[PDB]
Amino acid sequence: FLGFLGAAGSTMGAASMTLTVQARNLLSCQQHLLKLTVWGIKQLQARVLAVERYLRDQQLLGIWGCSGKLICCTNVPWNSSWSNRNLSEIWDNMTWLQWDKEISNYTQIIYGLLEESQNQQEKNEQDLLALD
Amino acid sequence: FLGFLGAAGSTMGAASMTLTVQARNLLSCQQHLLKLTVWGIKQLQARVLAVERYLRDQQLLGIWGCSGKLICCTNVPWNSSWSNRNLSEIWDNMTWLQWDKEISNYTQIIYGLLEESQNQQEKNEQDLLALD
Amino acid sequence: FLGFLGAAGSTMGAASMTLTVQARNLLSCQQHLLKLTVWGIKQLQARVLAVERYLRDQQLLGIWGCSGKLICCTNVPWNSSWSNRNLSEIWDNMTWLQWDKEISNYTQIIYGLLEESQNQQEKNEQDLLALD
Amino acid sequence: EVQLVESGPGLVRPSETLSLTCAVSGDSISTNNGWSWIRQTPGKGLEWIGYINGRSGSTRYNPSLQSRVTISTDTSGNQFSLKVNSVTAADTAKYYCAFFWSTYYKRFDVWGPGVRVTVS
Amino acid sequence: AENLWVTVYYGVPVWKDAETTLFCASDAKAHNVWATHCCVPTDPNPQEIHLENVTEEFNMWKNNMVEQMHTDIISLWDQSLKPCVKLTPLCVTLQCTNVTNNITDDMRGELKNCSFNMTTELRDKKQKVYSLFYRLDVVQINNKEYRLINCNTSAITQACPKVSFEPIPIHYCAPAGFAILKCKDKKFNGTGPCTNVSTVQCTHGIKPVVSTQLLLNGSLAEEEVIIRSENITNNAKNILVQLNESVQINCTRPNNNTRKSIRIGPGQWFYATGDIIGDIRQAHCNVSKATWNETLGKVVKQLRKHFGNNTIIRFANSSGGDLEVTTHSFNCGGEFFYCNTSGLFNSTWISITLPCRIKQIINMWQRIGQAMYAPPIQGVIRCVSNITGLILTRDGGSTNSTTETFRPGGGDMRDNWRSELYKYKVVKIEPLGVAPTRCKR
Ligand SMILES: *[C@@H]1O[C@H](CO)[C@@H](O[C@@H]2O[C@H](CO)[C@@H](O[C@@H]3O[C@H](CO[C@H]4O[C@H](CO)[C@@H](O)[C@H](O)[C@@H]4O)[C@@H](O)[C@H](O[C@H]4O[C@H](CO)[C@@H](O)[C@H](O)[C@@H]4O[C@H]4O[C@H](CO)[C@@H](O)[C@H](O)[C@@H]4O)[C@@H]3O)[C@H](O)[C@H]2NC(C)=O)[C@H](O)[C@H]1NC(C)=O
Ligand SMILES: *[C@@H]1O[C@H](CO[C@@H]2O[C@@H](C)[C@@H](O)[C@@H](O)[C@@H]2O)[C@@H](O[C@@H]2O[C@H](CO)[C@@H](O)[C@H](O)[C@H]2NC(C)=O)[C@H](O)[C@H]1NC(C)=O
Ligand SMILES: *[C@@H]1O[C@H](CO[C@@H]2O[C@@H](C)[C@@H](O)[C@@H](O)[C@@H]2O)[C@@H](O[C@@H]2O[C@H](CO)[C@@H](O)[C@H](O)[C@H]2NC(C)=O)[C@H](O)[C@H]1NC(C)=O
Ligand SMILES: *[C@@H]1O[C@H](CO[C@@H]2O[C@@H](C)[C@@H](O)[C@@H](O)[C@@H]2O)[C@@H](O[C@@H]2O[C@H](CO)[C@@H](O)[C@H](O)[C@H]2NC(C)=O)[C@H](O)[C@H]1NC(C)=O
Ligand SMILES: *[C@@H]1O[C@H](CO)[C@@H](O[C@@H]2O[C@H](CO)[C@@H](O)[C@H](O)[C@H]2NC(C)=O)[C@H](O)[C@H]1NC(C)=O
Ligand SMILES: *[C@@H]1O[C@H](CO)[C@@H](O[C@@H]2O[C@H](CO)[C@@H](O)[C@H](O)[C@H]2NC(C)=O)[C@H](O)[C@H]1NC(C)=O
Ligand SMILES: *[C@@H]1O[C@H](CO)[C@@H](O[C@@H]2O[C@H](CO)[C@@H](O)[C@H](O)[C@H]2NC(C)=O)[C@H](O)[C@H]1NC(C)=O
Ligand SMILES: *[C@@H]1O[C@H](CO)[C@@H](O[C@@H]2O[C@H](CO)[C@@H](O)[C@H](O)[C@H]2NC(C)=O)[C@H](O)[C@H]1NC(C)=O
Ligand SMILES: *[C@@H]1O[C@H](CO)[C@@H](O[C@@H]2O[C@H](CO)[C@@H](O)[C@H](O)[C@H]2NC(C)=O)[C@H](O)[C@H]1NC(C)=O
Ligand SMILES: *[C@@H]1O[C@H](CO)[C@@H](O[C@@H]2O[C@H](CO)[C@@H](O)[C@H](O)[C@H]2NC(C)=O)[C@H](O)[C@H]1NC(C)=O
Ligand SMILES: *[C@@H]1O[C@H](CO)[C@@H](O[C@@H]2O[C@H](CO)[C@@H](O)[C@H](O)[C@H]2NC(C)=O)[C@H](O)[C@H]1NC(C)=O
Ligand SMILES: *[C@@H]1O[C@H](CO)[C@@H](O[C@@H]2O[C@H](CO)[C@@H](O)[C@H](O)[C@H]2NC(C)=O)[C@H](O)[C@H]1NC(C)=O
Ligand SMILES: *[C@@H]1O[C@H](CO)[C@@H](O[C@@H]2O[C@H](CO)[C@@H](O)[C@H](O)[C@H]2NC(C)=O)[C@H](O)[C@H]1NC(C)=O
Ligand SMILES: *[C@@H]1O[C@H](CO)[C@@H](O[C@@H]2O[C@H](CO)[C@@H](O)[C@H](O)[C@H]2NC(C)=O)[C@H](O)[C@H]1NC(C)=O
Ligand SMILES: *[C@@H]1O[C@H](CO)[C@@H](O)[C@H](O)[C@H]1NC(C)=O
Ligand SMILES: *[C@@H]1O[C@H](CO)[C@@H](O)[C@H](O)[C@H]1NC(C)=O
Ligand SMILES: *[C@@H]1O[C@H](CO)[C@@H](O)[C@H](O)[C@H]1NC(C)=O
Ligand SMILES: *[C@@H]1O[C@H](CO)[C@@H](O)[C@H](O)[C@H]1NC(C)=O
Ligand SMILES: *[C@@H]1O[C@H](CO)[C@@H](O)[C@H](O)[C@H]1NC(C)=O
Ligand SMILES: *[C@@H]1O[C@H](CO)[C@@H](O)[C@H](O)[C@H]1NC(C)=O
Ligand SMILES: *[C@@H]1O[C@H](CO)[C@@H](O)[C@H](O)[C@H]1NC(C)=O
Ligand SMILES: *[C@@H]1O[C@H](CO)[C@@H](O)[C@H](O)[C@H]1NC(C)=O
Ligand SMILES: *[C@@H]1O[C@H](CO)[C@@H](O)[C@H](O)[C@H]1NC(C)=O
Ligand SMILES: *[C@@H]1O[C@H](CO)[C@@H](O)[C@H](O)[C@H]1NC(C)=O
Ligand SMILES: *[C@@H]1O[C@H](CO)[C@@H](O)[C@H](O)[C@H]1NC(C)=O
Ligand SMILES: *[C@@H]1O[C@H](CO)[C@@H](O)[C@H](O)[C@H]1NC(C)=O
Repeated sequence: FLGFLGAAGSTMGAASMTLTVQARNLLSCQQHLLKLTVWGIKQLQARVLAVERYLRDQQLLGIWGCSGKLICCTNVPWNSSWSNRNLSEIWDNMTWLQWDKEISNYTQIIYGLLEESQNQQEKNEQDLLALD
Repeated sequence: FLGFLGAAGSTMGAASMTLTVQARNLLSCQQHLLKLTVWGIKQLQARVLAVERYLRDQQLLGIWGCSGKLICCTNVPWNSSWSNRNLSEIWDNMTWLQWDKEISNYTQIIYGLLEESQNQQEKNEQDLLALD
Repeated sequence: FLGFLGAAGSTMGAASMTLTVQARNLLSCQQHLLKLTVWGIKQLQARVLAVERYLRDQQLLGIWGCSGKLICCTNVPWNSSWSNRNLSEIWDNMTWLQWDKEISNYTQIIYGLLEESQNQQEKNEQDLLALD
Repeated sequence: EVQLVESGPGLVRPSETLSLTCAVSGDSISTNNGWSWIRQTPGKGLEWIGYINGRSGSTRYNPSLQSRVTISTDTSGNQFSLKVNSVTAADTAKYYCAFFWSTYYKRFDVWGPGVRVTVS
Repeated sequence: AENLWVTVYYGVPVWKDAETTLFCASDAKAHNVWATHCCVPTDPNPQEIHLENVTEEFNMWKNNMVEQMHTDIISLWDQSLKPCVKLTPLCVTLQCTNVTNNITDDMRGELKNCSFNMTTELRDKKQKVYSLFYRLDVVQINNKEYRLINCNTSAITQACPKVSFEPIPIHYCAPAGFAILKCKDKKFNGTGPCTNVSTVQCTHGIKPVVSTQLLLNGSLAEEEVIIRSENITNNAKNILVQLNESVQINCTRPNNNTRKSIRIGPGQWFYATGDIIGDIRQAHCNVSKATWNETLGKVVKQLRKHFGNNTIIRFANSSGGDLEVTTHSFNCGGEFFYCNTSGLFNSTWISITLPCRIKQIINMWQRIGQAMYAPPIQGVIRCVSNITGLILTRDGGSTNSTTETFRPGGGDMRDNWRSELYKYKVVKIEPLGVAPTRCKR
């Protein structure tokens, strides 16, 4: 908790340097909870949900071939229709909150393409003469 | 949910192309649950179990050296006694349900060997002149 | 459960050969639990905690760049002030329990350095002429 | 079952290029990988020249021939060919068209009769 | 000499039979108990998947989905009554008369006018009140002194006059890691393999309707009358008959009632049955004769199929026992009717008015120890329902092929769910597996 959100106003490029700050903070009595068994449930539900959300994101990175990475490259080309901007307009002079608002509607298109790309890559690994 | 089980009647080879379809579907009120605290537990138990089953499979892939992969190679030889068939009898003209019935009794033998193989591989990585 | 703690009296070097024995054992009615809804909670709390502890360790290995490994190298130099001993005094003639007592106070210093090292490594991967 | 049929000049003069065409019957070049050329050099034996992926146009060549060899595919004709930049007497060999299938599940060859080419 | 190396696959389409807990889901659109315990909506367009080339074995008699409905239904009944007024103070000696004003002879002796001494909201004060009772719930002490029928056996509580128990179609859905498989094949026996199957997220909507002898408001077969049983040969087993044509049944309660509210304690009200307005008549059900005496003919041809080609089939009346066993227990409008079905099973193969009784203190089949008092309904009621199937019991098995006798049977609450959960099975998905390939690290 030394920047949980310190990069929020930074540009997209600059904010790429705090990815471990946000990730490490996303998976952070005695008798009362059992004597009054309403609160034991209220507390467990909050804990179970934090775990399920964490795992769903990890499963996607696994499927897309980005497991274990905070920054990962793929082979899906960027469609100009998703955002008609060049790199100097995206990485500089723009925040991640603004970018998310701009892309939002295309999130599922992009995710579907990332999954298709990884499956094609695996198919090419079961053919010993691949990519030649 | 576009094929949760669509490949069930396909051959083992053909079914290898839907591994992301099955994996992505294996880790998918308000007041009622706290007013009637029987159901809060019934629901949490179902959710906790889904998480524990997921994690046990991930731990095994980790131990065997197959983390992050849907298709993974190992160095354990296949024993002819486990199934005396050639590749043209296994990958074609056979389903995964049939294969599982055929192998079942040998599941633990195979898993034990996969763990031994990875440990031997690690030992060879702490000797800078390894495999020469 | 064939050595859950068999290596406890072994030297640090010898004990490095049982890492899969300890790891595989760290993430191991009917009506009673719902009829008496004190025990349903007592049991779920124990299960949720085992999962949360497992995941926190996995997240750290991820952040440090050691995901999927039982033995992992880093680029952080050892400070002689953390333990002024040579390798022949550490790997031989010393147990892991003794070593942990010796290092304890420096645990957080070391962990902080491991995170900084991985971030520097990632920065160098977004510059195509890196390390030359 | 794939059949491989080859033709081209059996005589090339020194400093002239060499050109051989392999016709493919029974399957589509554009669908499979592993279309390749191998030659049998007298006094040496069999040597790999290179291969092409009919699905992409990507190729790989034996380093000793990277400065001279071109492999390409005619997707209309369903034939592929080998071209070699200027050749010498040292290139006299029996040249062959072959198809190599090598995957996790199957291994097989289709190997045609070849063309004898003399450089002189 | 194959020289292959155990490769590992994850996400393999392999499944095994399993028992888990299913969750309920609804249409959203639906003070009804099942509108509250079935909050999660289903998808409006369920993702059903046909499985090509899959053969799977089913067994409706060993299906644990049935057992879960039994537990869920009785569990909800025992939660809905939790906050409501106990009627313990009414278990007092009653003074009763015969209610002889404006009575049809068929109702003579059916109602009693009972007065009694009960408390008011104050500890030191009493009131004299009276109400009407049905004779089924009033028992003579040692000719005017009467006791409530269950005072020497069980506690009594008042059904909450707010909560509806009208059936709502509900759907059962699998938890993550599980799937439900369905048979779409034809004329399924209820057991054995089916070769036309699909994977679903949830079951179709099932209404938790509970009745005896006749099965109401279910799925109406499809192509023909189908007769199913665990054994058929064993006369200790039931036979479930599912019809492909419904039979309409019209039930009514002709007496125009009113209600009175009696204070039973501070903040606690008791709802008593008041005077009947107009003539007193007997409750009854109407079955069209023109449909019933044909529906059975269809059943008989199919029933003969399992016993012989030239044998006589006889439909006899029910046997002895409690009203819950010997009569058609019918829950409608909020009141409990016990109807006489002898008029439907009185023939040999080779408008029908059924009288009904009404009971208010219900010792539900589910258990012994507590009973529910059902408050009366104001005005009059009418019910319209579909007979979709019958539960028959074979009362023979004797050494005489000449003829066989069938009687109305059943009575188990599960007989009303088994016929809908009939097409479904629960399986667990197991994603790891290994196989040899010609590839090593
Ligand atoms: C097999 O399937 C069939 C078909 O679904 C099913 O039959 C249906 O049963 C339900 C329940 O018994 C019937 O629904 C009732 O219908 C009456 C008819 O009223 C009509 O006329 C009034 C006049 O103003 C209209 O307003 C009304 O819309 C109708 O046109 C309704 O009156 C019932 O509603 C009352 O009772 C409900 C119980 O919870 C209350 O929630 C509701 O608010 C109403 O109560 C109010 O008025 C009362 C009047 O005295 C008052 O006392 C209450 O305090 C409150 O103010 C209800 O809608 C439905 O019509 C049946 N369908 C047919 C064709 O008959 C079978 O039962 C089923 N078989 C089974 C399960 O065995
Ligand atoms: C870039 O994407 C367009 C299609 O995007 C459209 O808008 C999206 C929000 C979503 O609604 C999509 O479904 C839309 O189609 C691609 O153009 C499509 O290409 C296919 C190819 O056959 C064609 O059938 C579609 O009609 C095209 N759509 C339109 C509107 O013409 C385009 O090719 C993509 N470019 C790249 C480089 O991927
Ligand atoms: C293939 O496996 C056999 C042993 O498998 C047997 O059957 C299994 C179901 C299980 O019961 C095993 O425990 C059985 O042993 C290997 O043969 C064994 O080799 C060891 C080597 O010393 C020998 O001591 C055993 O007696 C042998 N077993 C028998 C029955 O003779 C065989 O070597 C394995 N082959 C490969 C390539 O791994
Ligand atoms: C090894 O570590 C020392 C510092 O460790 C000290 O003791 C620890 C328990 C903890 O209290 C630390 O905060 C302490 O500082 C390093 O020496 C420091 O180097 C910085 C560099 O500018 C200097 O400002 C500090 O004053 C130094 N500390 C002292 C006590 O002089 C030393 O450089 C480290 N060596 C290596 C190789 O990393
Ligand atoms: C908030 O905005 C200001 C400017 O709008 C940012 O300041 C700039 O920081 C860059 C960093 O190198 C400097 O080169 C610019 O000259 C600064 N601008 C001005 C006007 O001084 C500031 O950094 C922003 N805050 C965050 C968190 O990004
Ligand atoms: C992303 O979705 C939003 C809505 O969720 C789109 O904004 C709407 O666009 C329609 C188009 O006729 C307008 O009528 C709405 O008023 C807009 N809503 C708002 C809040 O402005 C938005 O255009 C979509 N973006 C893209 C790129 O398709
Ligand atoms: C179900 O079985 C049939 C045959 O028993 C499969 O059909 C075969 O599909 C392959 C695919 O290339 C064809 O080459 C064969 O000629 C087909 N056979 C026939 C008789 O047409 C069908 O695909 C199977 N279904 C699944 C899901 O695998
Ligand atoms: C795998 O285990 C099954 C049992 O779980 C084995 O089948 C049994 O084998 C014994 C051997 O005498 C028979 O008596 C049983 O009747 C068999 N059971 C069934 C259901 O057929 C099966 O043979 C084992 N497979 C292997 C390869 O060992
Ligand atoms: C417990 O301590 C004894 C000695 O203190 C260990 O025995 C030694 O084991 C090494 C292994 O190669 C031998 O080379 C030594 O000669 C042994 N010493 C003696 C005196 O025999 C013993 O292994 C220790 N136990 C554990 C679990 O490490
Ligand atoms: C690690 O921490 C322990 C305490 O948690 C340190 O031991 C204490 O050191 C102080 C120093 O004045 C003594 O007064 C205490 O009595 C010591 N405690 C014990 C239990 O002995 C220990 O020295 C620290 N180690 C390092 C390397 O700093
Ligand atoms: C049930 O008994 C009560 C009396 O215990 C009857 O109520 C009385 O009816 C007469 C008729 O004129 C009235 O004058 C009295 O004032 C009524 N008494 C009370 C206390 O209301 C009641 O009518 C009887 N009900 C039936 C159906 O016979
Ligand atoms: C499995 O059963 C389904 C029944 O729902 C069959 O689907 C029908 O097939 C006929 C064929 O002409 C169509 O006309 C119907 O419209 C289909 N029904 C539906 C609901 O779409 C299906 O063909 C059967 N499959 C097998 C293998 O017999
Ligand atoms: C129905 O249940 C009866 C009773 O168990 C079965 O008939 C008996 O089967 C046993 C099997 O060993 C025989 O020994 C008995 O002699 C049989 N009884 C008679 C009267 O023959 C009967 O087979 C079952 N039928 C079905 C269709 O399940
Ligand atoms: C259902 O109704 C029938 C007739 O409507 C009742 O049958 C009568 O039972 C008595 C008992 O001995 C006989 O003496 C009568 O002759 C029977 N009538 C007929 C027409 O057979 C039957 O008891 C009623 N069932 C119940 C449960 O009340
Ligand atoms: C009272 O009810 C009983 C019920 O059997 C009946 O026999 C008796 O004749 C009734 N008394 C009067 C006055 O009708
Ligand atoms: C109420 O109590 C009085 C006390 O004497 C008794 O006479 C009267 O009959 C009781 N009333 C009833 C209906 O039992
Ligand atoms: C209650 O009394 C009635 C009177 O006939 C009797 O039949 C019944 O068995 C009794 N119940 C118990 C539990 O004793
Ligand atoms: C009774 O059967 C008819 C036949 O079509 C059907 O339309 C009606 O909805 C059914 N009623 C019930 C309650 O299912
Ligand atoms: C019901 O099944 C009988 C069986 O012969 C058939 O004749 C009749 O037409 C079927 N009814 C319907 C509605 O299909
Ligand atoms: C249907 O069930 C009966 C009762 O056990 C059985 O004898 C018969 O063989 C079954 N039919 C099929 C097709 O399984
Ligand atoms: C049953 O039919 C009789 C015939 O007269 C009729 O009077 C009665 O009202 C009908 N009952 C119902 C419930 O329709
Ligand atoms: C039930 O009532 C409806 C009301 O219109 C009537 O049409 C139908 O024929 C009645 N059914 C019977 C069995 O009398
Ligand atoms: C019984 O009658 C049916 C009518 O078609 C016939 O097909 C069947 O063979 C007959 N069975 C015997 C045993 O005669
Ligand atoms: C059975 O049918 C006969 C036919 O006349 C009739 O007399 C008898 O009363 C009927 N039985 C019942 C219980 O309705
Ligand atoms: C009425 O039932 C008898 C029973 O044997 C049957 O013979 C008669 O044909 C039935 N009536 C009609 C209209 O089918
Ligand atoms: C019961 O009788 C009252 C008397 O006026 C009438 O208003 C009411 O509508 C009747 N209720 C019925 C027949 O449901």
